[PDB]
Amino acid sequence: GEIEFIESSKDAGFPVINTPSKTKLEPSVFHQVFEGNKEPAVLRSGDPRLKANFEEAIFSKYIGNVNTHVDEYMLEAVDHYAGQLATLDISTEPMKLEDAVYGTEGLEALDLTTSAGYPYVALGIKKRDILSKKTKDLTKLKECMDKYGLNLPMVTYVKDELRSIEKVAKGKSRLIEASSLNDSVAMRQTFGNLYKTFHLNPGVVTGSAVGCDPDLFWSKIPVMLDGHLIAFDYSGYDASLSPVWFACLKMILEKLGYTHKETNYIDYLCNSHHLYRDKHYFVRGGMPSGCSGTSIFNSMINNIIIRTLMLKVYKGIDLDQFRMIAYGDDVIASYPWPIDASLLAEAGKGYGLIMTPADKGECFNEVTWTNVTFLKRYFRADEQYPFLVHPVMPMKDIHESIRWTKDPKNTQDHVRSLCLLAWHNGEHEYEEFIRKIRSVPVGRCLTLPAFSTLRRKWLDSFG
RNA sequence: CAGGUCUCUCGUCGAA
RNA sequence: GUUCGACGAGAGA
Ligand SMILES: [Mg+2]
Repeated sequence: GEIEFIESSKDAGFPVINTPSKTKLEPSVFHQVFEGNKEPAVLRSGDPRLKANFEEAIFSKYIGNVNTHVDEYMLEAVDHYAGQLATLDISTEPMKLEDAVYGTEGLEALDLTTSAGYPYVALGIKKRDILSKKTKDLTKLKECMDKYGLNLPMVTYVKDELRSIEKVAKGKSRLIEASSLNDSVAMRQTFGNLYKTFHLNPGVVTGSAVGCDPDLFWSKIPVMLDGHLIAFDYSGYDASLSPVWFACLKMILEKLGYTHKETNYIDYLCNSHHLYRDKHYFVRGGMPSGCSGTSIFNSMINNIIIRTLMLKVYKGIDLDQFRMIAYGDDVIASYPWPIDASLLAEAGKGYGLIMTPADKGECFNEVTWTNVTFLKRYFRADEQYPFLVHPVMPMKDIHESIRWTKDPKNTQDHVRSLCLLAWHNGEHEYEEFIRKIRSVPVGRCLTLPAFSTLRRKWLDSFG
């Protein structure tokens, strides 16, 4: 991913965008009860906490592009993954407009809670001014799409979230790319059935975890990944993708039955157009996180990428024994014979990908069921029923969440949600967590689920 | 007044 | 207590 050109939005016939400068995150009543290393991400150039240039920091992810062609490794990779997806019977027929907007099995309706993007954001128009779930009206929508058309610039916002102290100082905040309502709809029309099929089939045939429920899915993963484990991290995956990977995606979509008309949509992903504050800029390469389908297309590409690197590095290898599950850039995999991830990373580098040891380790170590994570969660066999596996989110990450709030009105819901994450750590850890919550006046006012209840509900989930 | 795509889950409500 | 629907929150990518 690379920024090709920047101009003033005025020059390009676009208004300056009002972009929020202040966090919603405030310290909670629990801020001093627990330890934590994270604060709200820098959102503006005049943050007291900066030790670096902010705008320089947030755009540094566009590391550049490699200019290479779709080589023989990619081709075989695409053919192999296309071979799996053919079993699923993905329809390339457009999704009915009502389903695409207001939801159908395997595909939830648009989010009317979120901004409608350009041009609406500068017209003072909201998604709910245009759509309504109670009524399912398409009238007003078709009119806005005919009026403003397709391929609108995406609007860049800084993501309001917790980040480590280090990333605060270095101004390393994350960016999101708001997709225009029109383009979201158009995307969902064209690729909705693929979206649905993926959401209905998390596992090793889609090669995707999108649509999984970790409480249930974790027990299935070791059965599907029965070989020697493969795992590693990427740095700035999305922004690091060079156009050649998008060429790969277009090719696999074609093998699924898609027409050049439809794979043309990917061109507007790869070669994208953005508004940030008062600037209009064009990016070549990079998945613009926030466009419709970012999760699924990122996962599909991840599936191409890993196969490619395997075939490049181990010439001769049999992919039919290979298994992988991606969520965007997050990946867990297995092969019956050992694989040196550090070599895959070196091949990665040549393709413009930055691959590091899993979970920010500093050497590419053996990946074990003991130390492998996925969706920030460890794997732990139940002591009683060893075929059931606990998704174990680190108490320290749970601690980071509880120390902040965007609205103390939500304290009950917030803490209860964390309890459903925490209990998988064990009765002892849970109770300690419950105690510290009760060690403070607001804590003693909350209704908190008992361990035994959580365990019972979970066990019941498998019946 | 402004802050994406999505998945899962919890909670409140409410219809047969 | 199921299934379904609308709202809010949390987490993950
Ligand atoms: Mg990972």
